[PDB]
Amino acid sequence: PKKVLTGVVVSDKMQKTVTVLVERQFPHPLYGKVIKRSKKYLAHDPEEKYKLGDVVEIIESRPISKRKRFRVLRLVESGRMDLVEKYLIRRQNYESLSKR
Amino acid sequence: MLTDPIADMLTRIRNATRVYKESTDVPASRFKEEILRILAREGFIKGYERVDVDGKPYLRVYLKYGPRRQGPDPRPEQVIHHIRRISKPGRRVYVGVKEIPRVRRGLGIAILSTSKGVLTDREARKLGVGGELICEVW
Amino acid sequence: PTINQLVRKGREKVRKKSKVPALKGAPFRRGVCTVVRTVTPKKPNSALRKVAKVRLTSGYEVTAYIPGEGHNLQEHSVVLIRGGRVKDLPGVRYHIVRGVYDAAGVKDRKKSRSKYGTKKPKEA
Amino acid sequence: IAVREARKLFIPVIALADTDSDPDLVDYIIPGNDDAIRSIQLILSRAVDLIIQAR
Amino acid sequence: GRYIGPVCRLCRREGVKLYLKGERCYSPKCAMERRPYPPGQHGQKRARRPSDYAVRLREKQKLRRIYGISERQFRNLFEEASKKKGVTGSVFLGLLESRLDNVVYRLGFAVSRRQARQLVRHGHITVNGRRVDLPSYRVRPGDEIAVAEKSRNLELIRQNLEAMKGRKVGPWLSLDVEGMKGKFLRLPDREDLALPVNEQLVIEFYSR
Amino acid sequence: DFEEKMILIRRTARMQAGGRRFRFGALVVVGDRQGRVGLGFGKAPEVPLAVQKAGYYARRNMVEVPLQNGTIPHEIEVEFGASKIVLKPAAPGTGVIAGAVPRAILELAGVTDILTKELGSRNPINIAYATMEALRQLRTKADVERLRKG
RNA sequence: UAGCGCCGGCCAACUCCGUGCCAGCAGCCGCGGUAAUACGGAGGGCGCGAGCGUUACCCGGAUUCACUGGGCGUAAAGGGCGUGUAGGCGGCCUGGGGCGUCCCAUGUGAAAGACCACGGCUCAACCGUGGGGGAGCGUGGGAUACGCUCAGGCUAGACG
RNA sequence: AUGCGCGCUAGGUCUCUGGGUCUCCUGGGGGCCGAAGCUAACGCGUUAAGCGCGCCGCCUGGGGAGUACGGCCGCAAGGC
Ligand SMILES: [Zn+2]
Repeated sequence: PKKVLTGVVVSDKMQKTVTVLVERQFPHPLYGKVIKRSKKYLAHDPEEKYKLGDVVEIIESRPISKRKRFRVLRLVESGRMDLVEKYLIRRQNYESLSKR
Repeated sequence: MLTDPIADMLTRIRNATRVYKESTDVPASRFKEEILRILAREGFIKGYERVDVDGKPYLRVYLKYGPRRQGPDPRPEQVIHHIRRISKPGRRVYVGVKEIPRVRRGLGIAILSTSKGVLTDREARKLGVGGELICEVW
Repeated sequence: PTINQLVRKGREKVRKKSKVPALKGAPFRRGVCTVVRTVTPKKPNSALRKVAKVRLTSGYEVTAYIPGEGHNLQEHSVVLIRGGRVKDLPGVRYHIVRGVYDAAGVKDRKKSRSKYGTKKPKEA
Repeated sequence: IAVREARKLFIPVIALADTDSDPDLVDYIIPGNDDAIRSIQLILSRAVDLIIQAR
Repeated sequence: GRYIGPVCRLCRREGVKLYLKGERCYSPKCAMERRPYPPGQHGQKRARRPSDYAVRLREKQKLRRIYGISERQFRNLFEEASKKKGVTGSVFLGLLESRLDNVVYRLGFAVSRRQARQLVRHGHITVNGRRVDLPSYRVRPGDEIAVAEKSRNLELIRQNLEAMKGRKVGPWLSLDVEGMKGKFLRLPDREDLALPVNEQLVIEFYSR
Repeated sequence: DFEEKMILIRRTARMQAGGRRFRFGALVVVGDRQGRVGLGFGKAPEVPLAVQKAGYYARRNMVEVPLQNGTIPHEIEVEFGASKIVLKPAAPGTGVIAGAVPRAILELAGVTDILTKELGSRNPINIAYATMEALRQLRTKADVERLRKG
């Protein structure tokens, strides 16, 4: 079977492309505590019918570009903006982490 | 704030036991009462009942001790010597059927929250299921 | 520390440091003796310990020790260095294998011949 | 001190303990007054009479 | 090879009547009947209390010298027994008694374990009608340990087997004296052997 | 009637008006290899008197040990000060795996097979006391049932 | 053919000579300035044995990076103090989902190595033939106690 | 020389500040003795250094050394 992931759209600033943040939980190898991680996947959409703060579902596909290997299957839930601003604030905190 | 109710209940039981009280009160909960019934069945506590305290649901626990000892320090031997909490918030402990611990060569009990209700180690082994490891008592 | 702290930072593994850096991870090095000088022990001990100064096949040049009763170590002797450190002498970290290259086994040993390399004495 | 010594040698302790006493160190306890000579006399007299009768 | 040299010195050092030298250690010459103190210049002085390590080492050495095998072989046998199932001591004692030389000694073909070793090495002994010439050979229950047809007329075996007439062999062994052949029945028990060794000390020694 | 065993002789000194005055202390274990153990610590100006006092103390202070198959019913770990001991049951044919002090104490108990580990501080006196406490804190199936079920 | 190390405590093995802080030994503690079981040689003894020692490296002992299994008043260790972002964690009662979690079947987890059993080299090393075990990850199904999520309520936390 | 928050575990005594039906009960704050308990000990003990939970910050022998190099912040001395 082909791998299927679920995440929230966090970007639409590209032509026929969206950025999906896939969320994963797993127990730590050593300390046993359940650890939560995330990864960003560039997904292909020809219809531009997906927007920011949309919970979508992706599938493994043949390569489209250098970083694109996934297509969008189905919209699950819409308007989940909270995750989007969470990601944006986490990303925006970086400017305050510089040295110079 | 209060982060762990079950750990709180264990600590309350331990503290009341160490001072040889006849009774202790803990805020009421289904999970707590299940743990209490499991403890009572194995004969670790005299009994429990649901009481009402100032318009709030409470569970009153009756503690059990041994006979008054001879010589200096005549305080009775405890029935609950040691009660730890295994799976804590921030580190959950899960065990399979093959990984259910044996406590004090079966002189103690390990209480599991299995898919088929809250069971002891013995019942969990017999039924052949695992779950969150709550506490060990001996 | 908390489990979260251990996840975020973890525990660091302790690193051992070699006490014989001149060997460069070898049991023995062949060197050439330069200076044969006697020196004194640290404090409670008082003697005239014989010490060589050797330049090895490595880039290093370290003080050695000469074990036994008598030696024939010259200012140009080619000798094999060894591990082991002398507690008394402050700076030596190496011994010399007696009877390998230029050095010879200390004469008329009869008890411990594996050390201080000497042939089995012929009895008649 | 006497109570402690009696504990050490497994000798049962009988006491006319009062408010400021420790009940645990006493096996057979008479909760009453240890002052007010009247009470002491009453308890000791009764006990001694029982001892004499029980010979 | 094995230990070659004086014998009853070991009798003295261990301080127990070790039956190593055949018959002389039966007659009043075992060096236990006379001068029973350990050998050496200080053999007859007041000995200090032995250490735990001393006691365990002495026990192990005594047990090993009873059978007279290499320390390496002893270690290997101990490891094999430990890795097996059951009681370590019992299994170890059973395995030590399965040696061909020891079995030959037990049957009475020889007067000593060393003589039995020599007889085995020289090919005088046969197992299941096949020549075996290895002291360390392990036998199994239901094996025929007999003398070769060539060696049957030897004076040594003759006197050995005539002197065994009306003499009771170990319960786990059955001997057909007239047929010059024997049988291995079962692994010997702890109680069967009258060894002056407490194997617990051996286990404790090898534990460290 | 009872076996005696020696742990340590230690010589302590107290200063005086320009001089050193010595005293001897002995740790002694007394048992019968049937389940009774006694440990005594005696201080006396001389070694014989120290040994005698330690023997006396051990004879007075005795503990019953609930053996079965020459081993301990259940595992235990006890901390006495900065020293921790661990005791575990063992299968027959294991031997007493212990340090000098725990081995000596458990030998006179009749214990044949046990696994032990010395943790924290390794003061012989404290280790001995911890071992004694651990032996004092052992329960059988019968005792547990009598406590719980009644 | 019988050798090699060791005999102060760890750690099993003790006397006589030469020696006089010299020659020297040493892994640690340390031993040696005329009565050395510590140096050198003998006799004796202990351990291993066609091997015995030495050096280099790794693990253990080290619970001395501690998840199993540590600590921070005075031993090394509470930030000079607040507010607060990300993150971590989280009251009581019901219901839906089954992501974590648990269970069953199944695919994989090559061979060789590890384990058990039986066999072939006269034994063993070595090898052969069978049988299991196996962390993990797919795939189908089952459970809902505890985490998660969602929906509806409660006032014991918090706020007004 | 004791991070914060919450819960449980005998009391006695002196104070500051409220409320009530005012010899007393009931809250909050600051001291001194001391149950159980804890600690290597001194000692702590309902204002825990006790029994627990969550999060954070630090420790891994003594010197060399809060030094050198590199970086950041200051007019500088200097600070991290
Ligand atoms: Zn003999």
